[PDB]
Amino acid sequence: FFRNMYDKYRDAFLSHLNEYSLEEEIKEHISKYYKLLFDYNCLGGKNNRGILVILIYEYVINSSEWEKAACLAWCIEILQAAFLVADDIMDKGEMRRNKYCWYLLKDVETKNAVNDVLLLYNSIYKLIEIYLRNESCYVDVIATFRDATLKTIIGQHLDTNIFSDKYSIDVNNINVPQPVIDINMINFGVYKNIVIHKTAYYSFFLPIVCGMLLAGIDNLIYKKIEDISMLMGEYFQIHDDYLDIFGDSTKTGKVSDIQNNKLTWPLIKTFELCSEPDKIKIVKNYGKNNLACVKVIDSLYEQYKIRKHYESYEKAQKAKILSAINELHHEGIEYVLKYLLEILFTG
Amino acid sequence: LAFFRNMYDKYRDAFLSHLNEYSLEEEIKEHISKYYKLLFDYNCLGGKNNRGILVILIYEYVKNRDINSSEWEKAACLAWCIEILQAAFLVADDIMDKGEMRRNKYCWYLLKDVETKNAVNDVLLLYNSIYKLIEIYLRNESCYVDVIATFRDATLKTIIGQHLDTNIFSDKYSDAHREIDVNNINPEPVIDINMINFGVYKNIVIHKTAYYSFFLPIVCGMLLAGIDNLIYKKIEDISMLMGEYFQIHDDYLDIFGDSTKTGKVSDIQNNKLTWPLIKTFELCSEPDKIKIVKNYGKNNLACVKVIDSLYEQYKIRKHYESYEKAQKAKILSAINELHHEGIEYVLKYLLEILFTGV
Ligand SMILES: CCCCCCCCOc1cccc(COc2ccc(S(=O)(=O)N3CCOCC3)cc2C(=O)O)c1
Ligand SMILES: CCCCCCCCOc1cccc(COc2ccc(S(=O)(=O)N3CCOCC3)cc2C(=O)O)c1
Repeated sequence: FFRNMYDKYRDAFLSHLNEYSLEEEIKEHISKYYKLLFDYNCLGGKNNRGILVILIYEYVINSSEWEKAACLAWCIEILQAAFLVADDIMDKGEMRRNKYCWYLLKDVETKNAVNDVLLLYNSIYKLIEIYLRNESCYVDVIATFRDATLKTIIGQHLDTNIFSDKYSIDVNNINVPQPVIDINMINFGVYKNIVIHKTAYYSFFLPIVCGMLLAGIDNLIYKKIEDISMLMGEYFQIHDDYLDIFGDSTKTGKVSDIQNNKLTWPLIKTFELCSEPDKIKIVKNYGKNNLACVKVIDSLYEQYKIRKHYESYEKAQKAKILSAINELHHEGIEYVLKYLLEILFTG
Repeated sequence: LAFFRNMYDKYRDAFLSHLNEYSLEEEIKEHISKYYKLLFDYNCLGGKNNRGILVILIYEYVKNRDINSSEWEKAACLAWCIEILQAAFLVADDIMDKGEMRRNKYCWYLLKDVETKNAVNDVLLLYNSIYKLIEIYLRNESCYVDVIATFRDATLKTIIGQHLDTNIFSDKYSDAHREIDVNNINPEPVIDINMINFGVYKNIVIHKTAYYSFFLPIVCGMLLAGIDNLIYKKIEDISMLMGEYFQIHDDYLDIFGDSTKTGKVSDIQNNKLTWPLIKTFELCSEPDKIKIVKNYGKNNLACVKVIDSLYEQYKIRKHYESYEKAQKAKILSAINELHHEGIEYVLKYLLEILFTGV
């Protein structure tokens, strides 16, 4: 029920900037721009990560305590915003949450979007200071945001570069630019490395740890939660990979993995199932901004019944996660994680 | 400078060691370490290192005292942390400003093995590495929290300064009555004569430069040395003056500087509010203001030449020499009123070596 406190946190941060030694008119331009940056990119999502903080906190309460908990929830949503803006610059996105990517806007462009990624990212730490500077968990909380972010950056790095010629640097080459798949990297082990780092830590481990830290939980439970977070991050990204091909942009709110030369679960599954001749077709057709090329890939995914293989992967993983959840021996958190698991795809 | 510079590898390796702890396949670990070693080396080294040196000197001279090797380790860590921050800012600035050369070599984002997509991700990595390093070295110090807060707050001011530098002439600031159009993705850029004044310039330049280049390094050194104290406000005022003095000289170099000497090649074609522009605008004739308006902020070399010829025509170079003398004196005047021999000594030496380093 933390949707109502958004304005407070936004305004707290905008107030900080408003204290700057700047002319009044300039300050007006600043608040106008940054009010839009926050609203445009922090709102519209399922808010799964934010809600997770609130639920964990509650199940591990006066209105002053909620203020801290909800601050941390919105801090994770602001992190999510920073990530999506950056991710859309990097992957040249078109749409995100059913509207134009921030960086594509003529009043914004790549140059502002880059600066804005940093602003959103830093605003998180200023908010945590404002609301949590006097909590004993303060240092641990900022360290958790920091470390999860580091993992995400490394995951994003691998996702971006896994098929590049440097993973198969020339500091004198600024002239000769071509995306190709590298068959050696088309396997589940590599994929899990990538997805766990890119997704699991900030989407699951972080929000859960925030709730627990603030609740006053060193304790061996933190390790168990790290392990469950990994299973969930993988479950989550594979489902994201599945929708990229077999979903409607109307539901996902975003437009392209194939033409973007991404290592995805459907590519890895197809690759392990298909004939040698189709391995050659994939190589020849993947990662090409060309209609005929992506259609070839689409057809292979249908040919090799990827829908069916996802349907049964989902079953096995959901059972493996439920089994890891039961071994936590904490009634409250177990409930939250089972609930999260149900609500994952819809919010 | 020698000691500080010899400590580089230690701090880089400590951060790389942290990434090497990640649960990744050995082969991936080796690609990671190779890429990131280069990111740090390429972008962290070859600067003047004024900001890092400033941490080291302030740390030492805040108070004549015995300082052991373990204490130095922590001061050199903070010194390299500000050099890493400078590395992050310059990779980002070169993306945003369409840089071509930085420190006499290709901008990181231009490398075909890197590109904008990696550079953006690399800005965030460099930036986050600072805090990991401060944790590795200072997490047990009482000033730990204050030190990360100072990095954070300086960075926030720098982002706002960069925002203004990039947008001061933009449609959204000029046409302040109209909201940002979130449905327009298909980019008409001109100066806004209303913004062409020293008042706006100082706002921009103090936020974009002064806080991270002077205030931050000094405050780091003093925090670490063990020092609410009302002196901070006086060092903040000195920093603002030093930041203005440093940025105006930078504006000078952008257009009158020798690229082989400065190591970089765009303010005019980027439509920036610069000191040379403000100075010409307040001295030139009416017809020349209309010429500035028509030619400024365009990529066409012939358009830039028009602006450059005006700066030659109005002897802007020489006006700079005059500003330099007056400002250096105003800064020395504020320094001598600080009443702290040790810090005054570092700042005076700083003032002397600003533009050449060392
Ligand atoms: C050069 C590349 C380096 C990049 C620099 C580091 C920053 C990139 O870090 C990365 C990495 C990968 C993806 C992303 C984002 O992709 C996502 C989109 C939607 C969702 S969602 O389902 O929650 N969805 C969206 C609305 O939220 C509610 C429902 C979740 C993610 C995710 O990140 O999990 C962000
Ligand atoms: C990481 C977060 C990204 C978002 C924050 C703003 C985006 C970056 O935009 C920003 C912002 C601030 C500064 C900058 C860079 O401007 C500078 C270039 C060189 C020098 S230098 O001659 O000393 N340099 C240092 C080493 O000596 C070699 C010469 C000084 C500055 C300065 O302006 O101080 C670019």
